Amino acid sequence: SYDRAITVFSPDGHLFQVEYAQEAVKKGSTAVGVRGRDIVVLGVEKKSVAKLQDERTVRKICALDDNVCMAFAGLTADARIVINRARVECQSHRLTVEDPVTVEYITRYIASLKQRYTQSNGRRPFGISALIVGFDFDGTPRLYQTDPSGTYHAWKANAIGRGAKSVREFLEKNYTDEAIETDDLTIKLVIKALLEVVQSGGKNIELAVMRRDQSLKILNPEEIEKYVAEIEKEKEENE
Amino acid sequence: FEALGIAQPKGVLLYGPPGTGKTLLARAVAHHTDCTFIRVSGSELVQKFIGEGARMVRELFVMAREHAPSIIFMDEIDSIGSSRLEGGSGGDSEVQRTMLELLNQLDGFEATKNIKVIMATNRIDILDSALLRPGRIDRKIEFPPPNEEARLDILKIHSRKMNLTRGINLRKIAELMPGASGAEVKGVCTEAGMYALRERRVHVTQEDFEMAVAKVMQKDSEKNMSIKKLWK
Amino acid sequence: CGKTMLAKAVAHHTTAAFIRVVGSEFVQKYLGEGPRMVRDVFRLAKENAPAIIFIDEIDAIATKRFDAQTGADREVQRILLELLNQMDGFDQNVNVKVIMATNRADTLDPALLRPGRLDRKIEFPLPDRRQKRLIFSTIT
Amino acid sequence: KPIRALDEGDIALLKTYGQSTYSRQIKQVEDDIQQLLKKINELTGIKESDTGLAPPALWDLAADKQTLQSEQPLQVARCTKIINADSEDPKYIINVKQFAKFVVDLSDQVAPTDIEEGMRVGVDRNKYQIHIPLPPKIDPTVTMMQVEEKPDVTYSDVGGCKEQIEKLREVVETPLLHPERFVNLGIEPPKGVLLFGPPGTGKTLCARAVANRTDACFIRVIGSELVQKYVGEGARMVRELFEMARTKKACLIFFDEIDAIGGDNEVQRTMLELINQLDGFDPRGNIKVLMATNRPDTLDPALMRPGRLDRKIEFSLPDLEGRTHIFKIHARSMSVERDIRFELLARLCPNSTGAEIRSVCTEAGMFAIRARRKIATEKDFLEAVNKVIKSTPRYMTYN
Amino acid sequence: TKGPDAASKLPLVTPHTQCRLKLLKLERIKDYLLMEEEFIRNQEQMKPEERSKVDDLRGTPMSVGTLEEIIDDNHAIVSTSVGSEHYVSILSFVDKDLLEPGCSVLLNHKVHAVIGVLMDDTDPLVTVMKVEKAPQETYADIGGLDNQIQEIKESVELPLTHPEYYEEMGIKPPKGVILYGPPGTGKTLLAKAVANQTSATFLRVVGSELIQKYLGDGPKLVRELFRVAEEHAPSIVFIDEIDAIGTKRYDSNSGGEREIQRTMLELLNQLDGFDSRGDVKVIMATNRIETLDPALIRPGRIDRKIEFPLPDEKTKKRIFQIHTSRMTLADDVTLDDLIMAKDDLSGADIKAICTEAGLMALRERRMKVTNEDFKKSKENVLYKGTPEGLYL
Amino acid sequence: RYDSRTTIFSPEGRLYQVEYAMEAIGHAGTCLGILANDGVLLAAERRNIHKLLDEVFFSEKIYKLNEDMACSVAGITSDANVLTNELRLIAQRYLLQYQEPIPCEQLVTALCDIKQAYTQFGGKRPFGVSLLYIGWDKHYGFQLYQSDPSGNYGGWKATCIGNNSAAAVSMLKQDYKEGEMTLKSALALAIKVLNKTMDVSKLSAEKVEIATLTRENGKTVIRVLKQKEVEQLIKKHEEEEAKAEREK
Amino acid sequence: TRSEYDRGVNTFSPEGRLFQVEYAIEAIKLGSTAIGIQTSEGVCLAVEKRITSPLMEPSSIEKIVEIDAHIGCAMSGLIADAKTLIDKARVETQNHWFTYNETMTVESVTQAVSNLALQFGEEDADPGAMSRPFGVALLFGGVDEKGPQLFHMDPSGTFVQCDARAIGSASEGAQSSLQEVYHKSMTLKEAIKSSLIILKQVMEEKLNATNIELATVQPGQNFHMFTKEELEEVIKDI
Ligand SMILES: Nc1ncnc2c1ncn2[C@@H]1O[C@H](COP(=O)(O)OP(=O)(O)OP(=O)(O)O)[C@@H](O)[C@H]1O
Ligand SMILES: Nc1ncnc2c1ncn2[C@@H]1O[C@H](COP(=O)(O)OP(=O)(O)OP(=O)(O)O)[C@@H](O)[C@H]1O
Ligand SMILES: Nc1ncnc2c1ncn2[C@@H]1O[C@H](COP(=O)(O)OP(=O)(O)O)[C@@H](O)[C@H]1O
Ligand SMILES: Nc1ncnc2c1ncn2[C@@H]1O[C@H](COP(=O)(O)OP(=O)(O)O)[C@@H](O)[C@H]1O
Ligand SMILES: [Mg+2]
Ligand SMILES: [Mg+2]
Ligand SMILES: [Mg+2]
Repeated sequence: SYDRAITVFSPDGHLFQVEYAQEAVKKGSTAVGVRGRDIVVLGVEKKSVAKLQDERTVRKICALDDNVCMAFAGLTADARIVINRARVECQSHRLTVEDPVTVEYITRYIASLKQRYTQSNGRRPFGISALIVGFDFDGTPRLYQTDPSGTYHAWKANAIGRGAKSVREFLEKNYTDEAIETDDLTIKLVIKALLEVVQSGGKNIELAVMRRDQSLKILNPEEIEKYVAEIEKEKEENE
Repeated sequence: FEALGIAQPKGVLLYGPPGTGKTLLARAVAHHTDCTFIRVSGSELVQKFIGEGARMVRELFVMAREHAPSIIFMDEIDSIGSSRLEGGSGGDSEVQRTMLELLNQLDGFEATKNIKVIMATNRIDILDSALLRPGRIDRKIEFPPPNEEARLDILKIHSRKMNLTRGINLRKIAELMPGASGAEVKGVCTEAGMYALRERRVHVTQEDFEMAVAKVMQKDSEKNMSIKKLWK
Repeated sequence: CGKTMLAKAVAHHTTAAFIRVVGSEFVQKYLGEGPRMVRDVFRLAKENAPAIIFIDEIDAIATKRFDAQTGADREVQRILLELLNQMDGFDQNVNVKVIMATNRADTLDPALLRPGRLDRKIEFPLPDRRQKRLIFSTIT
Repeated sequence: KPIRALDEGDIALLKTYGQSTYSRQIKQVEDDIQQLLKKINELTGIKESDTGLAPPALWDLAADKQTLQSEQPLQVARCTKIINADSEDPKYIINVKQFAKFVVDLSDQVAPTDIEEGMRVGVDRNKYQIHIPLPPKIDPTVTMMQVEEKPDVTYSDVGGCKEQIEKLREVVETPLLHPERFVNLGIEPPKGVLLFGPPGTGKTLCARAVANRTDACFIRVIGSELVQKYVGEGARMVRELFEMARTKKACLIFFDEIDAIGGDNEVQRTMLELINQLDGFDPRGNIKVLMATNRPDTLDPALMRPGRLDRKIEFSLPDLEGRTHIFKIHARSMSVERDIRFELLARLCPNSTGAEIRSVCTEAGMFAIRARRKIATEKDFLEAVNKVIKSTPRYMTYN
Repeated sequence: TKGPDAASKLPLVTPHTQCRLKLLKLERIKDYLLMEEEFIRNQEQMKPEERSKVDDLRGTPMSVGTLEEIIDDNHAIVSTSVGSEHYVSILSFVDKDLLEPGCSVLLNHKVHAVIGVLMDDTDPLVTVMKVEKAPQETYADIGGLDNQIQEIKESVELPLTHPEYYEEMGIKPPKGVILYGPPGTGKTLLAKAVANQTSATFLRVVGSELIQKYLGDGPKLVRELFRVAEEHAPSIVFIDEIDAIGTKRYDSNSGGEREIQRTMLELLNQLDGFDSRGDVKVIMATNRIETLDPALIRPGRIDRKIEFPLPDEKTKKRIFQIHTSRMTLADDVTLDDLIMAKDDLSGADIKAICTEAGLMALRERRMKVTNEDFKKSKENVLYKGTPEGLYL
Repeated sequence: RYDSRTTIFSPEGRLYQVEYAMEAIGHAGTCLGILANDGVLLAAERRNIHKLLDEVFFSEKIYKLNEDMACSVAGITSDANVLTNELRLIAQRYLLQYQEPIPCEQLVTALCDIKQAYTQFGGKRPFGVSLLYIGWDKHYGFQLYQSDPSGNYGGWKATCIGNNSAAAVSMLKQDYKEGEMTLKSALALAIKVLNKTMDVSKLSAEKVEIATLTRENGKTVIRVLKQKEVEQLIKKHEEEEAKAEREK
Repeated sequence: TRSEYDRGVNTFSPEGRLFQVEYAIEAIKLGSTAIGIQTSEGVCLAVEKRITSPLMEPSSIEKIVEIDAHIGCAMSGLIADAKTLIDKARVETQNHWFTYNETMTVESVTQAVSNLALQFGEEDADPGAMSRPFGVALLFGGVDEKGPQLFHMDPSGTFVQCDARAIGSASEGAQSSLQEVYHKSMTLKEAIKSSLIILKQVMEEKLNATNIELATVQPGQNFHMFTKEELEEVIKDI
């Protein structure tokens, strides 16, 4: 029919292969990114390793450059490929223009790459969705979401993967101007958004934070328990 | 069950590879129960006359209810209840009607009481989801091929009536049957007995069991080595 | 290679009640009549003296079970399942030996090819050397 | 860890141990409740049926005894081939329902003239001779044959099928209203049209609208009726309805769901009888037939042959203007605001049939009821069209 | 017509916690039952020509037939149950105004003249198809499905109760409603809840029950069922497993398939027969909605289509609260790890999980279900996707 | 249906050709590797030794890639050879470019990128081969990685792929004491796993293929267990099992 | 049986219709309404945002983009396909400014953009290009030597001079309204009022600041996209 062909329009004008690739992201794992006044955070749901998998190489949050980071959801191999291409392009852009790559440019490159991978037969679309975060060299908080279709959008705080709709509604009901006044408030917001779907807390949660140009350090497993303890303390404080 | 606050489980499915003990377990539970056991082994509810299968299901359940707490054994349930096929034309529809009547009897508007039911099949994966659904079938029991200890137990059960010779090591025979169903173990016992019979003796030796294992478990392998070496 | 002839010879040299059926005969036009015929033939063998059931061309109905997607395939698999449950089902049979001959054993359902249903799968290979001499002598 | 079967001691302890002191009393009382309810249902019973005995003012008991003794009971049968009676072979094949078929003579009461093939013959029980023909006397106010004289729907009510309504206007009005024009153009008036289109398009409604405009009575016949129990004498059904239409003034015959009839022994009798009532009946009559089904091909090939049903009107799913007109028509009968953007709703439901539109309006009414509001709002219509129609993908890649 | 003969509906005892108040309420109900039985028995004890001659005229036995036509006031066309039909007379004492095509006339054994009419004929099948004891399940026993319950109450309850809104808005009441979804979602439970709370006659039907062996028995059974529903108005007809007969219409070759198609065309015709303003509604449930005929679900026949999705997280926890509301759980049981696990748990699956956890507790000689018991139970009852590693 | 060329997406989002490449590994010979405190090993099953195989070979399942690299193969033989040749090529290319032995992560990612490219585009069947890379580096000492036909990979300390791999890995995780296994304990565990996962009451040394990587005195040595060595190991295990059963 | 001619763009129907191109045409009806009007004082472009979530940053949704200071654009269709079309339009405008050192007319802009389009059925796609028709409709407006000029581009590559054209999910209704509400000497202010009136009449949601992006081009000023305050001023009158 009209489904098994990437470059064939359906009678109702749908490229159903592109939509199927988009839906393949929903089978991934939840990843929410929030941008604040001075911080941008990347909260993802970490799959619990059974007994032997090395968490060091199950990387879900990866840094394209010193000024940009991103979290994906939907296909690990396609994600790895697009990550390598994104860092190669970041280095090439810094070679061509000598200034660090803005979040908009790298997001546009990723979107264009995925698009050019979904415009011809014999090229399966990249079945991942990316949440580009980082600061431009002028110091502005920008967050971007790239779709498997090859399009990108600017979000203040978006979620991808499975259960992304629920986290989206949570952020709609809880994203306020004062909620990003301090870094700890943004951390509380993103942790609450994650616990909306991954209710166990503690483990199964990975956070990466970006202040103004510090070469982000992913929150190591020594204060994530501390941060969730503060979250629980506040949770019993208001109730 | 009442004080626990739970609802009584109703049906169990006995699935597994053929010759593992499903029908044997049903026979045993029929032997050792005070309930009025019922054998409604599959394809007996498939009648030529239209709508007779559903009527037979209704009469079967009304009779099971009329008697004491009863047990219904649907052997080879794969036959009538497999999967509802889309549309008609060449698709089966009357057997689907009988199956749907059985489903509604099992867990429908009426909520039958004390009508515990047992079903068996070799292909659970092809059974319909509306039949495998819990509340209609709880505790889907799997009958895996016996391990070495269980194979030894089956050998000792089926060799109880034989005249074994002093020095028989049934443990070695059990170790000689990797991944062998219980039916194949019984067949091994029978073939060892026949090897004894052919020489017009009454006792059975270890060599007899060894050749019986070789004969019963004999199977066709991949003769072409080239095909077999496709995979590393 | 002598299968049906051996069945004929068995029927000759038997004191049993011999019931001869062919596999395709079981498959009926009306729904549920094939399994009914299987039930009746096995019940006739049971209620009679020690009896023998010979089902020539068993693989006409006893092919390996698969995910049947139409009514006819479902009915044929129902016939096979009724055969299985009649041979080694809940109510065991006494003094009812069943002989079935086929050309393609490998296509038979594994549930049919297990001890307790088919205790012996006897191969009838093409005659070799001595067997060819014996056949030539007994035919000439 | 092997499971251990619950020992009798464990069974005894688990039963009592932690339990309500009242639990025994509760269980006993509940069981007694069930037993008492069963006892009440046992001791009420025997509700008197009181069969249909009229008051004794109407019982002429002697007369009923005499009619029991005298009046013979006649089984009802369906007649068949006349076997060339012509006073030399006064015999007919009659099929006595499920009992059997027979070949029987007449009765002194009946005459050959009123007995032919196909009507209900009352045969006796000894010799099975036909003793009284029983015409079905159908005239069915208990079922279909709408027989509506002037349908309430009008020319304004039908919306969107402007091309369709114009083609219908031509065929069933220009001969009907201006016969002289067809006469002086040297052409037989259009014998009929087959109104084919997807179901729910409204072809029936458009036909009833022109019927109301023609002031000619609208007759709607279903097919499933004479597929189901009222089969057989359907030939006499159409015979009597065509006859009363001849007695009636200018008419408009309309067959909907006729696909069931067209798609066959008694059914074949029905269409050869309508062949006799269309070809045999002069094509100049004012009983114009309006054929209508979704299937354009399932109709029997001998039906649309020239000298019979002559054209075909192809109804199609309403367009944007059609959809908004249907929306306004259906919302007129509803308590809604005066600023509902019906063009918006028509846009939001592309490729939507008229039945889908009426269902959308009904769902909007239900949504308004849900919030306990006497007036339906535009948001209710939006939610209704979101529910009925469509039974992120279109918002994130398209824009 | 006689009004709705609803179910028995014994009053519900609210505590259910095995306390004194439960004892008080149950003893009160028992007291009222005892004073009812006393009255019925004592009034049975206390206090004790033309009819006999008309019985003589009727004779013995008297056959039962269905009236189909009435030629004159003294002749009609009755049909015996066998299928044969006769031109018979009507005797004077038969009350004429009750004669209506489709009734149950009483026929003399010899010369089958109409000697009476039977107001209640309902055959054993349609009689058992009528609910007498309301199911104990209630809307309180349904977790989640707030939208589904709301829609069903708008469909089969709001017209039954104060309906002035429906004609105030000018829209018709929804004639018939169909429930669909994956097996075990609550389709039958939601019908039990409706029957428990209804005030109208509830007619449970298996769908496959309507099909009958003898020719013409299927459509006759459907016709009798809906005739009872109308005559029992207001009434609700719950045809569970409609896909038993609701499959795609296809050209029939065998006689049995022709009879099946005849039965469904009769059901569709009689669904069309009554007006939506009538107080008889139909409720149908199925798992294979896609395999239904796209004419039974026409907007002019069954407008509503209530979807039953697999319960979400909050609905899952509501169902768990409902089914563990009678357990003696410990303080350690979180019940949140189970509803966490992204699975396809349904209401039936949750109930089975609770039952299996109880059985694990029994297996440990304890009556207080713990978190470990629930943990093992969830794995035990869940049977049988994407390879692990592809989708992160 | 959506079971055409690999560059297709099921409506639910599944890559069915990739899924079939996944499930195809269950037909391959069973191979496993375990990470010990001071060594790593690869244990593989010789599924096809009928009577007359020359055994002119160093290892069929285990393939050495670099002076610090070794891996075991499980899949189609042709794709196996192609992937091993590409592994050697990329390892030596990294050595030439950087004058340093290639890290395990980098080489595994290179091969997995190649494999993904074979399922990302081109209308080419994905490599139906799953790998178990063994190696050492200064970055993370001893590492074990399990590849995947889909182009994924993972760092493991104990992993079995092939037939009966699910049961083998389940019991292995049930019987793995992380951080406290030497080479001898790892070898005994591997022998026990191969015993429980293969269809033989007493597995022979011929059906078993074991290679051990150990870093000692500045250099990493990759050696396959000689026939005498593997026979001694299996006999030590069978007497240990005899002691266990007589004690029970 | 239209299905055999459905698959692929290089297949002719028995009626000679390019069915895949027709489907690309209909794929415009899935884009938000865009309205452009031609006036003597300039051209105005109004669009519908269709904001999915209040959290979304409005500036990311680019219904109206700048090809050059003298020309404006409005879009309806796939975001990706448009993005490529817009990049090609800007690149060709800069190519003209490089080679001829002049401001290229909007007619030539739409000519070049259509040249990039209608290339799906061509063999020059070997290095890499679109094998399917572009599924985005383009609304080009600006001022050139012929005064202000508005052009609408068809996914098949057809362009036409339109005094007032509406594209998107509601092309039919908005076009029908513009048919009777358009007048030749209509001033720019009353043109913008008319455009906002049509958008309000045709929008699914109510009219506010975040539901519409407004652009205008007049001979004096360059391309101007209406800022927030200008949007409030122009929306308080309506
Ligand atoms: N665990 C066991 N112990 C003893 N005997 C066994 C065991 N399992 C199977 N058998 C024997 O194997 C034979 C096969 O019959 P059984 O009822 O066990 O088959 P089944 O598992 O129901 O197979 P099928 O699916 O073909 O019905 C019987 O004679 C039974 O006694
Ligand atoms: N929302 C719910 N809340 C509580 N219990 C529920 C819910 N849904 C289902 N259940 C439980 O599931 C059991 C079976 O559900 P039910 O009989 O309604 O299924 P169904 O959807 O009609 O299934 P089928 O169509 O497969 O026959 C009920 O007895 C009830 O205990
Ligand atoms: N062992 C044998 N001795 C003599 N004749 C044989 C022998 N085997 C086969 N034949 C000849 O071949 C025929 C056997 O055919 P049959 O056994 O029916 O084949 P199938 O194996 O298909 O049943 C007999 O008619 C006989 O003449
Ligand atoms: N053009 C139309 N104008 C108004 N109502 C319509 C139109 N088309 C269909 N309907 C609605 O459809 C319903 C009945 O459709 P119907 O005429 O039975 O469909 P069919 O075309 O199958 O005969 C009526 O309620 C009617 O209001
Ligand atoms: Mg069995
Ligand atoms: Mg033969
Ligand atoms: Mg149900």
